[PDB]
Amino acid sequence: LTEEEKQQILHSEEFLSFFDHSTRIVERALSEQINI
Amino acid sequence: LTEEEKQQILHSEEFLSFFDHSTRIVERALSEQINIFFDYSGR
Amino acid sequence: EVEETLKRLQSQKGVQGIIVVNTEGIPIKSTMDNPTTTQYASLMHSFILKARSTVRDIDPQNDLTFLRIRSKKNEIMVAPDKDYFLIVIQNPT
Amino acid sequence: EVEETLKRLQSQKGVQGIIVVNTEGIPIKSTMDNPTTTQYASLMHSFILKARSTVRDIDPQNDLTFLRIRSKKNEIMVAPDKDYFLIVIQNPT
Repeated sequence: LTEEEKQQILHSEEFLSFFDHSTRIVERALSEQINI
Repeated sequence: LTEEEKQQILHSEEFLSFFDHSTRIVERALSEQINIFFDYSGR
Repeated sequence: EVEETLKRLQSQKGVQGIIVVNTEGIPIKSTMDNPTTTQYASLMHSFILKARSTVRDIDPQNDLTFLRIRSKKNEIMVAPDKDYFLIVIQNPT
Repeated sequence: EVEETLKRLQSQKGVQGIIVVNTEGIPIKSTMDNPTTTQYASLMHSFILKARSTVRDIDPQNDLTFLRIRSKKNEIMVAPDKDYFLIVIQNPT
């Protein structure tokens, strides 16, 4: 709710693999499919 | 009791045209065939 | 000729099961048993009903067109047709 | 680098906003109109709960990985992890 708690949890030792798989799976969704 | 006769609607020629639209979606979707990369996942 | 595409989809890479929803959450065409086809497809019918309710709550003009789920053990695409919907079950590999 | 992630993945076209919601439903990551998209974040929080209930009730061992949705007007995905979740909205571009 507060910026202190967010910058805690963002820089905590939990979001490491979360940011890694976030970037990895969103880049994994970059391959465009077509519908024609 | 779901239906008196399941087969006639599905055996038809125009309800299977909607199924032909659905298999057109199927042919549109199965063409990609790309799998997920590991990048040293471990599990 | 849905049956020839069915026959092509028999030995296709990763095919776990080949069914379809037939009567708006009440499927009939089943290459599997009663739970895996009908009850799981009715569950997913209510779940895509909740998702269409979600996107209709975003914009009532915005309905839904196509769904797909990938997971550990399976990858399932869902094509919502007009009254009945579609379920196709497939391996991830 | 999270803002670098924001820039690099918002530079990907079609995307109207990288609005990523947590497990708490709190807008830990929002770049668009927040009273509008916080409702939708709470929605897709409830429906990520629907999808995780779907996975863990249809199958014991399966884990929900990722979701693919084609709407009428755009192409929206959902990226769940074991602890926290992701939402982003993209157009056909």
